[PDB]
Amino acid sequence: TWLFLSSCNGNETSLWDCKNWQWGGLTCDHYEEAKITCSAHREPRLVGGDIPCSGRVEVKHGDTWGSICDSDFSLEAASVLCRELQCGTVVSILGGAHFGEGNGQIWAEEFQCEGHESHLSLCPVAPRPEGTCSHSRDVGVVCS
Amino acid sequence: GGGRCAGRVEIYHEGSWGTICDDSWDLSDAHVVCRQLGCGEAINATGSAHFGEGTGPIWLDEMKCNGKESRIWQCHSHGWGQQNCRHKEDAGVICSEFMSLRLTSEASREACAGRLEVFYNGAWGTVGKSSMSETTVGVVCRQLGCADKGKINPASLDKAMSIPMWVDNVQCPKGPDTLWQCPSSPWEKRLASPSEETWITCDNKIRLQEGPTSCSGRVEIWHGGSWGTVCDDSWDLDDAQVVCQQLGCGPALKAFKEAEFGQGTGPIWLNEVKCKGNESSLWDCPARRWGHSECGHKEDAAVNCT
Amino acid sequence: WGHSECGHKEDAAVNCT
Ligand SMILES: *[C@@H]1O[C@H](CO)[C@@H](O)[C@H](O)[C@H]1NC(C)=O
Ligand SMILES: *[C@@H]1O[C@H](CO)[C@@H](O)[C@H](O)[C@H]1NC(C)=O
Ligand SMILES: *[C@@H]1O[C@H](CO)[C@@H](O)[C@H](O)[C@H]1NC(C)=O
Repeated sequence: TWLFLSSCNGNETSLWDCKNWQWGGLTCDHYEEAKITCSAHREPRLVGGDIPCSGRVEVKHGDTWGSICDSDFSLEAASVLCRELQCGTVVSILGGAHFGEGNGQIWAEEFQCEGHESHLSLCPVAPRPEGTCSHSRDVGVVCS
Repeated sequence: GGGRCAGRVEIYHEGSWGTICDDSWDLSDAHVVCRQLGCGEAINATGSAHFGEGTGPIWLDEMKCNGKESRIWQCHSHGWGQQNCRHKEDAGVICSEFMSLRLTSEASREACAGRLEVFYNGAWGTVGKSSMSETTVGVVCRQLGCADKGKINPASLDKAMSIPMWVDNVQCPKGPDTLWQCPSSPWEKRLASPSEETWITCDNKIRLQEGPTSCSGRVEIWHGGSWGTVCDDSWDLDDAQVVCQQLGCGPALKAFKEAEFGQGTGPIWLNEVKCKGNESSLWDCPARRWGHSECGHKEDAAVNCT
Repeated sequence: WGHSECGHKEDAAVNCT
């Protein structure tokens, strides 16, 4: 069973407010499976730095904030982060909880960015090779 | 891998070929691969793209086979397409029936004369002289890219070291390109006597044709599985001196040109030969690329040695 | 400088006297 939307203007509050949606009943072709990445898929922020463009990186993935491990965050990913946060260019990456330890969950996923991506949500992610990261190695970024 | 039982590992999935990462690639994973192909036991698990870089997806990574799985995709893995590797990390295998042949010589830089040894089950061993024909030696020389024919030399009685032998009674028909298709005795690890070791010499890659003596004639060289000639462009007395030396003829007396002894045949393998006259082999002289000649057989080079 | 194909899995280490 498939839902077809003929078109909404985009200012609607709900998908149900989009007009003329079709629920089931038409013989879908071979171009199935549309998939969205929203801006809240992964949201960076900098916490605990002296300036907003400096701090520990925390990313909300889903509804949970998590730290990124210093092993899992490249220069290209920091460039993407600094652009997305509109913080300019990456000035430095700092390991060893230089800005203090995070709290709670640390994401065990590596960002394989090319460095031109507008958002980390578009960056490929790889599973962490076997290893417990601790908050003593949470990565920090300073942008320009 | 030069045979059905060695090489880079490729998997067919969803209609496309893809590779496996060498991360955690161990002998148990290779053993699962080797068993799935019916290739027996794994002898060596090669990483680091030993067989060259692949193309396409890397399908599997962090392989953790228990070694009892009948198929590589039954092993525990991170799952299809979940990988952090690149094709520089493609895994490969070598199993125990991967067989290779060589001639080993202690006394000559001559790659085509020596004791006949085969690699099997992880080790080199001698071939038994029993029932070996000159046809079989010809097969060996072709398979090694040495020549069409060769001779079995008598073994040197002066060697006291016993070598492992793998096979004897090797009989090839006319036709086969590799010794493996030739019926023989079963694999048996025995100590060879020095007299049973097969030493062969393939004939020389160089011959003189149609000259009045065995040390005069048109220069022919064996390459690519055929005889071919040498162009007389730059052909000089130092080239003829080199030619004379590989045949064990004495000093070059004359370098002849313009196919004085008749035109040769097949490819003109070498053009613009520029030896210094002190090379061990005509193959060691600077020349144009092998088999690229603008010359005709009218320009076939000839020599007259002492 | 800074152009590498490696991952951190390939980080070099040493042990000297
Ligand atoms: C794997 O292959 C290389 C190829 O030269 C060989 O030398 C080596 O011994 C092999 N590994 C083992 C454990 O024998
Ligand atoms: C060199 O060639 C001549 C005639 O071309 C031949 O008679 C002679 O035997 C060769 N030289 C020697 C010293 O034998
Ligand atoms: C080399 O490293 C080992 C552990 O990898 C360590 O125990 C050892 O002390 C180092 N070598 C020496 C000679 O001390």
